[PDB]
Amino acid sequence: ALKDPEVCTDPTQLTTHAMGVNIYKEGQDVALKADSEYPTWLFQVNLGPPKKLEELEPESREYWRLLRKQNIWRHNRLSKNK
Amino acid sequence: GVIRSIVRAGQAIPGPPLGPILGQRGVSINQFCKEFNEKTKDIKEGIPLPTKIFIKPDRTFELKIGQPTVSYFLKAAAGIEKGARHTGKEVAGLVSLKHVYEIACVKAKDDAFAMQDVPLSSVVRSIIGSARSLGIRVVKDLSAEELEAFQKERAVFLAAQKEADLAAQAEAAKK
Amino acid sequence: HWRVMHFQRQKLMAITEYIPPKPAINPRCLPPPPKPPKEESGLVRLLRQDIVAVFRDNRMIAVCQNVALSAEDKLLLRHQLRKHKIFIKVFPSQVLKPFLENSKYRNLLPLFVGHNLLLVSEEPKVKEMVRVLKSVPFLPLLGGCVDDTILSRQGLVDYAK
Amino acid sequence: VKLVRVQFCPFEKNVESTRTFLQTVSSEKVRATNLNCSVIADVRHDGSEPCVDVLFGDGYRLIMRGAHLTTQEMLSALASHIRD
Amino acid sequence: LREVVKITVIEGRITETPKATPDPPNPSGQCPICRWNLKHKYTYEDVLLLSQFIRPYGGMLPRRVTGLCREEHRKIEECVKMAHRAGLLPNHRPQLPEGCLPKDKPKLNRYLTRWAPKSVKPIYKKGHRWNKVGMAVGSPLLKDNVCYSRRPLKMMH
Amino acid sequence: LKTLLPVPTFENVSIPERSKLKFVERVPLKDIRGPSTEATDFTEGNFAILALGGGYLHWGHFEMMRLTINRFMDPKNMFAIWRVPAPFKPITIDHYVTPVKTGCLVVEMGGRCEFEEVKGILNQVAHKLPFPAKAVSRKTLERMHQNQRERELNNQNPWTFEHIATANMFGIRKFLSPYDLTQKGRYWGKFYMPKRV
Amino acid sequence: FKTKGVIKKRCKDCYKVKRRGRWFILCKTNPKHKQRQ
RNA sequence: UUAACCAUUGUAGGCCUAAAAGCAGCCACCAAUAAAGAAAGCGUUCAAGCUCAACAUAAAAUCAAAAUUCCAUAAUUUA
RNA sequence: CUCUUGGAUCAGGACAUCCCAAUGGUGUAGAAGCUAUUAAUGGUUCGUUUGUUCAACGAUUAAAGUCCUACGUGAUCUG
Ligand code: FES
Ligand SMILES: [Mg+2]
Ligand SMILES: [Mg+2]
Ligand SMILES: [Mg+2]
Ligand SMILES: [Zn+2]
Repeated sequence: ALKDPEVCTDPTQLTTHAMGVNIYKEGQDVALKADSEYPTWLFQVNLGPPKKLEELEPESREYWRLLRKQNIWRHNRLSKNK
Repeated sequence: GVIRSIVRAGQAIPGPPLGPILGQRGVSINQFCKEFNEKTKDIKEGIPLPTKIFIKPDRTFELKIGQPTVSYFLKAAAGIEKGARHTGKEVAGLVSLKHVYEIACVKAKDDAFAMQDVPLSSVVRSIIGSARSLGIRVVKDLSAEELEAFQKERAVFLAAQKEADLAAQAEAAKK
Repeated sequence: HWRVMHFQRQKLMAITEYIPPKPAINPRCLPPPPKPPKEESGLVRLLRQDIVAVFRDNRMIAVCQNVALSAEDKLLLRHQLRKHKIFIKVFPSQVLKPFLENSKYRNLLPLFVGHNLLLVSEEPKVKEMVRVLKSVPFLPLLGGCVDDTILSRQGLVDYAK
Repeated sequence: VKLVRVQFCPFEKNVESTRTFLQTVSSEKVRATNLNCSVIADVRHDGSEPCVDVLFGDGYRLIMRGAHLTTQEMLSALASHIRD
Repeated sequence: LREVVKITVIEGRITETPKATPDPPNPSGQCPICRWNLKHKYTYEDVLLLSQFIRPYGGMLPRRVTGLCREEHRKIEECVKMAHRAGLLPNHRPQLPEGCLPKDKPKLNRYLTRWAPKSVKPIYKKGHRWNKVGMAVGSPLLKDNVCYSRRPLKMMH
Repeated sequence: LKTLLPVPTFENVSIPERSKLKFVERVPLKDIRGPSTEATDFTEGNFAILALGGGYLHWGHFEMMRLTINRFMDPKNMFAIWRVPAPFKPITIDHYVTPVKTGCLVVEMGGRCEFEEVKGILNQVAHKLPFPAKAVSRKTLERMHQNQRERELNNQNPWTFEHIATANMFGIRKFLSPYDLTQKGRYWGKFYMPKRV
Repeated sequence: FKTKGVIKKRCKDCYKVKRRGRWFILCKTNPKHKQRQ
């Protein structure tokens, strides 16, 4: 029942280290490497909502993959009432 | 036979939920919890750990365990107390983009099979859904002073929430 | 209860009833009008490009019938093949036929019957491919082509050495 | 059913029922269902019609050729023979 | 025609089958009946046509093998029953498994029997002049057949 | 190759604030005879119930409709409206009734839903009405009218009810009512004939 | 064998037959579901 | 619009609810994979378990013609 | 605001069956029961009024069925 409350107090440490990363009691908390030391694509992740069917290209898997989910959504909607 | 549980290392004996059913299949129930407890000593504890215990006609104990749940792991990273009931407008933890990258550098390595989860987008989007599933709003970046301003609002908001529950609880007791 | 109609009025209704005209020939038994050409949705064209790239890029293509292995047991084979950097490819049979009709490989159509899977790589690690096959005895191999040469299972085993 | 033996030749265009029947025989639920059976698959390159052989420890041997028998008949005969 | 032979070892041998007479009078007809211009000109009495779609034990063949369209399949199926009930197919009787023998009762002559004789109730109370209960004769499915009479056929007797 | 296609979208639908059906108060012969002149077309929603007979709806009928629809409908995605007046005609006063004519829409539903979802419940409610009715939609309702026009144009009968009645051939008007000239034989008492042309 | 005006299938296993001049819905798993017209 | 075959996972999504895990709710509802809804149903004290939809593989193609004792006889095709 | 029925004798008939008979389902272990389908075969008792607006009580029975037939039936009898 002892869910851990909010932890840490230092914004700089939170942005330059992370205490919660460590998963071994013996293991120490890891520290963050330089920004340039990580790949560019890591920082280029999509931080917004997923692209909608209108935005996605009709010739892309993502456009059709969402369309497949929507069709399943429609089937469940119809199947619910029977 | 694969059996999956999220029991926490801190508490090793649920009891009737697990021991009898496994005993009905046929297992060393006393060994099972103690075997879980000695594993708890070896590694961290107090956190819900998924397990993949295998039960066969041979009746062989094969516990499989590893790194803990993502939500609790993210809660420490974002300083999240816990989930809130509403989860619609509830905001607890806001964390930096860089912090998200570093936390998951080794967390995704806990995959039971060596899943080629090279895109971290798969994990952050799952955490976005997880946080929203919890009483959490995940913003791109939060300022510490902004957190303090909200925390003052949250304390007032939480106090009003308790009063609303108390009024309903008192009314229910009268009924 | 419907109030009865004077017999004279009843006679009027019987004579003025609707009569439909009937065609000389029933449409179904007639030859069908030509169907409008179907439009290729953005699945075959995108899928078409993928199959062209995998056949051209990968020198060796091994065709094996799908044995419907369990997901838990399916993962290890992918991981074993992933350790060998060998990929598994599956495509709908319908879209596979047109390329095999007009391509460098055209005699593999009899093999391409039923459920099938394709083993594709960029290196001729055939011994590892056969070794990963030995993990599952029941699963057979139908053969295919290695290094742009068409051969069956019996030849592949000797080719591994 | 103590043992089950299936053989066929892929590249020759001939009976396909056997290959589908092999798939049904080589099914994880089926192999568990008749656990006693040993599943064996051996592909051949000669000009030989596919032959299915079922072997019993009691000495009864059931040989089945897909040459003109459909997959349905394969299972139907197999089921009745297992009963005996 | 494929026959399965059991010699235990069993095998099936394919044999030759006679082919349809060449030169259909009306090519481009999708169903075999249309090809020969027989749409509305066959009845239960036409055993020669009907027998061609019958198994050696009197059963109907599946549509996929025959290739008939839905409308003609239902008509042929219904006409076969009446031909059986009218004693017009003596060599297509049911198979007696081990010791069963024909019931050996007297045979009542019939024709144009819509329903199974077993499960029809008697008409104990017939009606008065224009409230009479009718006794069905023939099948509704064959209504549209060509008629050589001044007025349409009387289905209810 | 299962062929997937774009799914229909309800991005044009807007849900009213008051989704549920409001309560009808218990308290405030040619009326049911002949064709309906009111509420004959779709107003707001895409689905409704269409009467095929003339009948009186008392208060008890209203509650049966209200409770059934309110119990099933989802306020978030569904809405319903009343398309008929409340009971106003006094019957000896013991109770009040709302007259209904053939072709009148009784209740109309809408929202982000398709007809197939609501067919079963609407048909069930229709069966319980005191007059014969069937659930219809915008497309189905238009098709019936289109079918009626087709039947008149292609009819092969040289003789029709309208010509004979208006021209008094046979002196047929001796045996007819004034209304026959208007209705043209499509209405008899309170009953509507669906195939009379 | 409840005799009802409309016979309706009540479970997946229910099936329909035409015996002795009437329509039946028969379910082996649940004999409760047996009906006649 | 269908009859054939199937089912891996982030994690048991938060929430006084012990727990309420796709399924009491309650808001969110995202994730990987070719292909899988924080689930259209059952079912579990909660869990388990059964299904649906997905994976490849197939095929077909609206309303209508009761009380004395049965009561003409019969009949489907000739212009 | 109001204002023809009983009984005796002899019974003809319907099935919407009370008992006897053949069956399906069950929250049917056996024994008892509750419900539904089919069928008109013969049967279906004896005494009594302190209170009870077209009621009740005693003793029994395998059962003490519901109805139609100008109160079935007074040129057969009777209150
Ligand atoms: S007879 Fe030709 S399709 Fe019907
Ligand atoms: Mg009598
Ligand atoms: Mg009865
Ligand atoms: Mg007298
Ligand atoms: Zn059932």
